[PDB]
Amino acid sequence: VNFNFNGLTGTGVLTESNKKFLPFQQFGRDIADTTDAVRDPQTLEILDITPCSFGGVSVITPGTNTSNQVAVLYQDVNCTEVNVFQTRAGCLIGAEHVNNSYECDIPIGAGICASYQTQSIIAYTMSLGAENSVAYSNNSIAIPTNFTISVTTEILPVSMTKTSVD
Amino acid sequence: QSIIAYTMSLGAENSVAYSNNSIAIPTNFTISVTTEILPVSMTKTSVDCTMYICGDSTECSNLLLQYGSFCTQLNRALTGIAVEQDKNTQEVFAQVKQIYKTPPIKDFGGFNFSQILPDPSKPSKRSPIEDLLFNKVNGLTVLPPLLTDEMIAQYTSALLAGTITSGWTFGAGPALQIPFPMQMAYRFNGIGVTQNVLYENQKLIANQFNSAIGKIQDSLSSTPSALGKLQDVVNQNAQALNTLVKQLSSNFGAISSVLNDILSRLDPPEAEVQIDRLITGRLQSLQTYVTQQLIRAAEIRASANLAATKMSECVLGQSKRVDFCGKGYHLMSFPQSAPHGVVFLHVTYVPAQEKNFTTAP
Amino acid sequence: SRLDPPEAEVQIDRLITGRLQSLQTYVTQQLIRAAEIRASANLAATKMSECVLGQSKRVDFCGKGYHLMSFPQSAPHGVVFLHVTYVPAQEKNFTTAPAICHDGKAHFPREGVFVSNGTHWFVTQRNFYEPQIITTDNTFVSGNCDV
Amino acid sequence: CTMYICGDSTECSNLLLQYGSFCTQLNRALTGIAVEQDKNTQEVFAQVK
Amino acid sequence: AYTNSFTRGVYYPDKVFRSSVLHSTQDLFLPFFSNVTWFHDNPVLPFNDGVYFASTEKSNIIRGWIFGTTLDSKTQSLLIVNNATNVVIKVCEFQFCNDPFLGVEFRVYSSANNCTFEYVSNLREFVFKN
Ligand SMILES: *[C@@H]1O[C@H](CO)[C@@H](O)[C@H](O)[C@H]1NC(C)=O
Ligand SMILES: *[C@@H]1O[C@H](CO)[C@@H](O)[C@H](O)[C@H]1NC(C)=O
Ligand SMILES: *[C@@H]1O[C@H](CO)[C@@H](O)[C@H](O)[C@H]1NC(C)=O
Ligand SMILES: *[C@@H]1O[C@H](CO)[C@@H](O)[C@H](O)[C@H]1NC(C)=O
Ligand SMILES: *[C@@H]1O[C@H](CO)[C@@H](O)[C@H](O)[C@H]1NC(C)=O
Ligand SMILES: *[C@@H]1O[C@H](CO)[C@@H](O)[C@H](O)[C@H]1NC(C)=O
Ligand SMILES: *[C@@H]1O[C@H](CO)[C@@H](O)[C@H](O)[C@H]1NC(C)=O
Ligand SMILES: *[C@@H]1O[C@H](CO)[C@@H](O)[C@H](O)[C@H]1NC(C)=O
Ligand SMILES: *[C@@H]1O[C@H](CO)[C@@H](O)[C@H](O)[C@H]1NC(C)=O
Ligand SMILES: *[C@@H]1O[C@H](CO)[C@@H](O)[C@H](O)[C@H]1NC(C)=O
Ligand SMILES: *[C@@H]1O[C@H](CO)[C@@H](O)[C@H](O)[C@H]1NC(C)=O
Repeated sequence: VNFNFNGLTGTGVLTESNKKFLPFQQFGRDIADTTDAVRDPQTLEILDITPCSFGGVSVITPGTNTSNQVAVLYQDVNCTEVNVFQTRAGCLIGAEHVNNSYECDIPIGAGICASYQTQSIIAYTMSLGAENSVAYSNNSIAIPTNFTISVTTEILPVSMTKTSVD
Repeated sequence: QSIIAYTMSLGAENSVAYSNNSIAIPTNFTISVTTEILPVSMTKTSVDCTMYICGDSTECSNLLLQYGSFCTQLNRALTGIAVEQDKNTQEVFAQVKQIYKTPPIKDFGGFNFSQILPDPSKPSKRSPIEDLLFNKVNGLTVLPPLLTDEMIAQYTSALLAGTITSGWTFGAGPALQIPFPMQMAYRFNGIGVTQNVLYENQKLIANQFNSAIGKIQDSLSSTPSALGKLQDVVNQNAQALNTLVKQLSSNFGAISSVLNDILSRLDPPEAEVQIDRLITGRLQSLQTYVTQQLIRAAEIRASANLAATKMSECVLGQSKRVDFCGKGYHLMSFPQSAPHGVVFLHVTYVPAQEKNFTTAP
Repeated sequence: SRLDPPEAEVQIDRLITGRLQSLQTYVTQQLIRAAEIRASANLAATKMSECVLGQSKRVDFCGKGYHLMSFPQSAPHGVVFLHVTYVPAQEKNFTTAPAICHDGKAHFPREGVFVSNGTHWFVTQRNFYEPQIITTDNTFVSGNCDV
Repeated sequence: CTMYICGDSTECSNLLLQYGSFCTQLNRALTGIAVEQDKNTQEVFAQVK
Repeated sequence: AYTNSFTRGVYYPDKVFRSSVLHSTQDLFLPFFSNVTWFHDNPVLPFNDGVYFASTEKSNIIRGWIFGTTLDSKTQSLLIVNNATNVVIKVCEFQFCNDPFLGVEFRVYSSANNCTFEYVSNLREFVFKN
């Protein structure tokens, strides 16, 4: 709502407060000079002021080269305010969340990753790799008998365009 | 007691008894564990330029369109930083393709390892040392990291498990099991000390190792400044953000710091001028904040590159670079996670009691 | 064209301030990008010196595995390194021990582990299985069997 | 910052207060650099006890 | 006589709730360990930027104040009398006595013209500022 409590104005969501004000204090202010609570001028109820939810809207999708289906993530927005999955990163709409873990494909934040699978976009908690217990003991040893040479490519930038602006 | 002033000493003097015919060799040796703390990442702050400058006001939002891409470029720069923070985290911790685990039977010779290994008692599945490291530390949002503390911890558990059960073999390829005493024997051989020294004193070395690990835990608990580098990084970002909010409440020459008051009190022909002054001030402030962040980010990236190199050379192998992996002759190291960073426990060989024997070239 | 000097001066001053601020931002962005490029160039120069003109012992500095050599290739605005590394492939469980007891003397491998075929002990290099007969010419003696 | 911008002038010194912490942040940044220079010197030379 | 104010004289700058925060504010305050005058009588004293008043009475002897400029009916003045169960705050063009006092009887002023305001509602410390 757009509120005005006596002389305190602004826009926000008001909820019941669990704070205890002194008999003469009319409003609360945080460490950044932002009003975060008011006393109701009529009924002496203390109300907390929460800024109205907002956030970036990002589209998570495999490229249009494969499918034109997309999923949309609303960052830091609860799903009651907007396949609907509420995650730690926000409200994710259009992805089917699954239990099977995989290597992370496209990052959505908070460990949750999405992938295009056989087809739809899914959300899952990412796996960090296959588990491999080592057969540790105090008396046994393993040595490669058929070694392989590996050639890998490492690419580094060295220079950039010498732009000169008068 | 009083405050005194003096010319500082640079350390105690120690003349070396140099001569052409006499040599001193440590009869005994001490394993040293030191703690090196490096930052890896910083808070992924994202500030919406338009929403920050023009707080839900149509007149300001329209006036802001005359500044072209300034807001777009600022949002892009902050996005780039936010992405870089996850790149840095993966580069530092995600260097292992498999998740290794220690055996149910911890027979590591009294080399405890309890303080560095995760336990099943805490719900966080972190080590006692990790427990100490964690417990002792407007139009803008904060994005969560891709790797949560639990996920980062799983990575350190895996790296620690590989270092303990397979030495350096898992870093260079497949994990090859080896008894821990022989792993120590190879690491001793790697610094010019024959493996029989380790085997003859193995019991002494293991009991001795526990006191060193327990001391690491006590040193970190006792000294509040031990983690100053990570708290300093946190403090720098908190100050940067608190600076922006205070700047928003400044006037910058305007008749009033509140945009709604400007619109209410002045007609468009005058409000436009007061708004232009507020827009210029707030845009300059946001430019300064982004510039400060880009610089801080570069320092963090340099630190992350050092931390990634340090883990690769100190954890996944044995270093021959003097003082790279702590003071003394490097034997091994163990990573531990920390808020926004990594802590390395460096295990080094240090000569202790030298003697003068008779010698010749 | 549209405004007389007394007004044009003001509109020009506004354009000059805006364009100067924009140019300042562009230069600041470039200086930062340049610093990152220089850090990258310093890494590339170190990488060539240690990976191309020699053999590196820094783990994962010159690629994954045990570095053997590398070959530089040029690229637009940069350098590409082809890293040639030795990687263990097929390990086996052989029979072993930390030391051998002979006449009460403790025999330690000069190099390698006390590998075997499950029955007769042998000795072999740490990074490649090639079992050798355990002899006095590939071991050394220190201490005794009770330590 | 203040002494540089407002050379001992009351009117300027008061007008400068409308810019908030700009001078504070600049003084802080320069202090941080000054401290870093001593940290760098100790790190390079003070490696022996 | 004079005494040491020590750390007394702090008051809440405004009607704002703050929790576990350090707040920096500039206002008219009594300096710490400042010099405050100890009176035993009741002469006319100056009022500068504001006045800090304190008393340690068990018999409630001091129970009112006069504030103003002329205090002789020429200008409006504020008279406070915390009497019995009713404290009266009244602003009028009081013609005050040259030695005003209350009895145990009220002899504070002889006249009260152009009345503009009336309102009725150990160690005691007060701060008075306009
Ligand atoms: C990209 O496009 C090409 C042709 O347009 C297609 O063959 C290829 O599969 C595409 N890749 C993906 C990931 O869709
Ligand atoms: C969404 O709203 C419900 C109802 O108030 C609340 O309980 C829940 O915690 C909210 N989710 C988030 C992420 O705030
Ligand atoms: C994962 O499995 C648990 C039980 O095994 C179930 O309760 C949960 O809903 C599953 N998650 C998904 C996304 O299906
Ligand atoms: C080693 O690998 C090569 C190439 O794959 C193969 O030709 C050869 O048979 C292998 N030798 C052994 C001993 O496994
Ligand atoms: C070496 O130091 C340890 C720990 O102080 C001690 O227990 C041991 O007796 C010492 N041995 C020698 C050779 O002095
Ligand atoms: C590990 O540390 C615990 C802590 O009390 C101690 O009780 C135990 O004996 C130690 N054992 C090993 C194997 O380190
Ligand atoms: C080493 O030699 C110097 C002189 O040659 C002598 O003063 C010193 O005491 C010697 N140290 C020991 C432990 O003998
Ligand atoms: C290595 O030893 C473990 C147990 O000691 C065994 O399970 C595993 O199969 C062995 N590997 C080979 C190749 O024999
Ligand atoms: C082990 O290797 C040796 C040499 O190749 C061979 O003579 C012996 O038969 C093999 N197995 C046993 C029984 O030790
Ligand atoms: C105290 O005296 C004043 C004198 O004007 C009078 O107005 C007030 O009512 C008295 N108090 C009580 C309790 O009557
Ligand atoms: C009576 O008081 C009012 C205050 O509102 C003042 O303006 C007026 O002049 C006073 N009477 C005389 C005669 O001054």
